[PDB]
Amino acid sequence: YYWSQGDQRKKNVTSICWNPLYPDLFAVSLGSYDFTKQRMGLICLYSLKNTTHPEYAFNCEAGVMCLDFHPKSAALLAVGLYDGTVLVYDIRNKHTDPVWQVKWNPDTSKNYNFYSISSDGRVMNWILMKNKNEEESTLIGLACGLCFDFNKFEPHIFLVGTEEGKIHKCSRAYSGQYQETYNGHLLAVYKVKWNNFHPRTFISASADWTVRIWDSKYTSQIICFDLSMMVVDAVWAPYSSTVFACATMDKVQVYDLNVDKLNKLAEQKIVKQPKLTNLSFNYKDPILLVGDSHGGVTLVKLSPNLCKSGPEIKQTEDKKAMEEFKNVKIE
Amino acid sequence: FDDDFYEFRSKIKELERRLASVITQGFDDYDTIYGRFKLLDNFEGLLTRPIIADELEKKHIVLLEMYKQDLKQVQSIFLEGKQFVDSMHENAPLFLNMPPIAGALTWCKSLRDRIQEPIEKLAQLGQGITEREEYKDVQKLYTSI
Amino acid sequence: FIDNNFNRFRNIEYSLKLLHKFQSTIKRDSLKHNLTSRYNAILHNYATELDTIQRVFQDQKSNPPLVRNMPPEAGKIIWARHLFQKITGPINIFPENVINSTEIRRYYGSYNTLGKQLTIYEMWFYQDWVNKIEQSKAALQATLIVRHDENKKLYVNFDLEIMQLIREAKCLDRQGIEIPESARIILLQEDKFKTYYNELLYALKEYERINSKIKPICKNLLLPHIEDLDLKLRPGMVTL
Repeated sequence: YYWSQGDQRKKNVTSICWNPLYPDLFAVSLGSYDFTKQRMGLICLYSLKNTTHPEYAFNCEAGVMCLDFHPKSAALLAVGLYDGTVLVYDIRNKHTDPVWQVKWNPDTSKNYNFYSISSDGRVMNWILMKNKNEEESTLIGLACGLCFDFNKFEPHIFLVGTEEGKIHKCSRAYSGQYQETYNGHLLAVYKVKWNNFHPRTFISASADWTVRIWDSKYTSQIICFDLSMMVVDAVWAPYSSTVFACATMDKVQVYDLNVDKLNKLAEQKIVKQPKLTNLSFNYKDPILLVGDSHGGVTLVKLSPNLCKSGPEIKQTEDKKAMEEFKNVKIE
Repeated sequence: FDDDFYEFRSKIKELERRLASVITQGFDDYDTIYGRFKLLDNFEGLLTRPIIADELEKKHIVLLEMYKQDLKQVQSIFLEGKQFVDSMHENAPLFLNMPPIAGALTWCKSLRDRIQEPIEKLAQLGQGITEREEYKDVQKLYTSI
Repeated sequence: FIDNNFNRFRNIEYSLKLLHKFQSTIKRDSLKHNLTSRYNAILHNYATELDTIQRVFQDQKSNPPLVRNMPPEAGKIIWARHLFQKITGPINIFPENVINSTEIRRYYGSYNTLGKQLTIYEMWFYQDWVNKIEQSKAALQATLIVRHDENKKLYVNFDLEIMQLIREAKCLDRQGIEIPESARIILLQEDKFKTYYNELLYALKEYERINSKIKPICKNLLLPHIEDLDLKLRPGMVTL
C-alpha cells in the first residue's frame, strides 16, 4: 500500500503513466491550487518497490502539463507548457493558446519527433538534437479538435472529436488531404483511443456520454454504445480482454465486452478519498493505482477478475466480427 | 476516370507534398542568398509541372516579402553605414589605393548588381511568380531604387 | 426486451436509441401498445435526469472545482449554455409522441420555467460582464497604458489589463460573442506590450549576468564602462 501525500494534500492528480523501459517505474503529474506550499507544476517519478513518497522530482515554479517520455527508452522527457511552448529535459541529468496533447514519433535513426495539439486544435510538430529543446524547428497543421488519436499501424493518420459535434480524420502528408469526418453517432467527442489488439479498431467518446467503436475500415461506427461518464478518461485494458473503463466521482464503471453484453460489467465507488482522479493499470499485476482530487495516491488488487484466458485471446477477432454483425443487426 | 482520379490525385499529391516540403527546404537548407538560389536554380525543370504552383502560389507571398526586405537592406547599406562597418555612398576614405571616386564607384557597382539580381528572378517562376500584382508593387519601388 | 429497451441502458436517450433500432416492429400495432405503456418510463427517467440537472444548477458554476483557462464568468455562462443544451434535447424529444397523454406537457412546464430562469441568470451575468471591461478600460485602463520601465528592476504597470483583455478576447472568440472594436484593439496593444516587456526582461537579465561576472573582480576598466552603460528615460518616451 503506497498512498503518496508528499506535499500532495492540496493538489489534484492530472495524469498517471508507467514506463516501458522500467516496467516497475511510474510517473505522475498533478496540478495544485494552493501556492503556499513547496513549488508549482508537477512531475513526480517513483518505482513500485521504492518508498511511498516520490523518489525523484523536478523542482521549479513552472506549471507543467502535457507530459510524455522518450519512445525507445526513458532518456529524454518532453513537456508541453501552458503557454504553447514546449520543453525537453535530459533524464540522465540532475502564444495565446495552451497545448492540449503531446506525442513522440519514434524515428530510431535520431531524435524523435514531437507533436503538440494546442487548446484551439491546431497541431504543431518538430524535433531538434540540441535539447536546450529549441522550438525554432516547427511545422503547423490545420487541426480543429483537441485530443488527436493516431493510427497504431500507420502513425501518419489521425482522428479527433470536435466541439462542433463531428469526428474529423486526416493525416500527416497533407493537413487537408482527407478532411471528411467520422459520423458514427455524430456527437461532440472529447476522447479517442485504439483497441490495442489485432484490428484497426479505435474508440471515441463524446460529451453526451456516448462511446463509439471507430473501425478504421468503416465510415459508420460499429457499436454505438452508451453510458454516463463517457466524457471522462477511457482506456483499453492491458489484458487480452477488450475491457473498457470510465471513472469520475470516486466511481469506476468497467466493461468486459469479451464475456458479457455492453452493460457495465463492474462498478466501484471508493471511500478512501472523494472524487477519484487519473488511474493506471499495469499488465504485470492487478495492483491498480489511482489518484484522488485531494492529490493523494492509492492502489487496490482484485485478482479474480484478472483474465478469463479462453474467450478473450483468439476469439477477440471473432468478437469484432460479431460487433460488425451487431451493426448488420442495427440495420 | 474519377476512381483513377480519386486514387491518383491523392497519391500524386502526396508526392507533390515531397515537392512542397522541398519548397520549404529551399530556405530550410541555406542561410545565404546564393545558397538559397543554388537550391532555386536547382528547381528549373520544376516549372513544367503545375502541381508545384500550388505551394508556390502559397509560399510566393512570404518569399516576396522576405526578398523585399533584403533589397531594402542593401539600399540601407548603400546610403547608411552598417553596424559591422561604415558602408556608404560617401565611402569615408580611410585608406587610398586607387581614386576614392573609383572605389566608391566599385562599391556602387557591386550593390546595383546585387539589386538587379533578384528583380529578374521575380518575373520568372523558379525564382518568381510570373509577374503578379504584388510583384508590380515591389517592382516599381525597387526599380526606382 | 421491451423492458430491455430501457434496461440495456441507464439512460432514456439510449433507450430511445433502442426504440429507433425497433423499426421492423412498427408493422404491428402491438409494440405501440407496449410502447404506450413504456412512454411513461421514458418520461419518468427523463424527469430523473433533469432533477439531477436541477440539483446541478442549484450548485452554480462557482461551487464546483473548475481547472482550465477560462475566466469565472466565461466558464459560468458557457456551463449554463451547456446545461441549457443538455436540457433542450429532452424538452424537444418530449412532444409528438406523448403529447396525447400530456404527462410530458406537465413536465415541460417546469422545464420551460427552468429554461426562462436560466436565460435570466445568464443575462444577469452578462450585465456583470460585458460592460465591466468597458468601464475598466474607459476609467483606468484605456487612459494611456504606461509602458514598462525600470529603476532597479522591471516595473509592470498594467499586467492586470494584459491578462484581462487576453482572457476577454479568447473567451469571446471561443464562445462566438461579438468583441467590441475597443476590446480588439486594446488587445492588440497588450500583445505588443507583452512581447516588448519580454524582450526588455531578457535585456535586463543580460546586464545582470554581465554584472554577476564583473563584480567578482571589480576592475577599474569595466566599472567605468559600467558607469558609461547608464541611460536616462524621460517622460516623453514612456508612450513609445
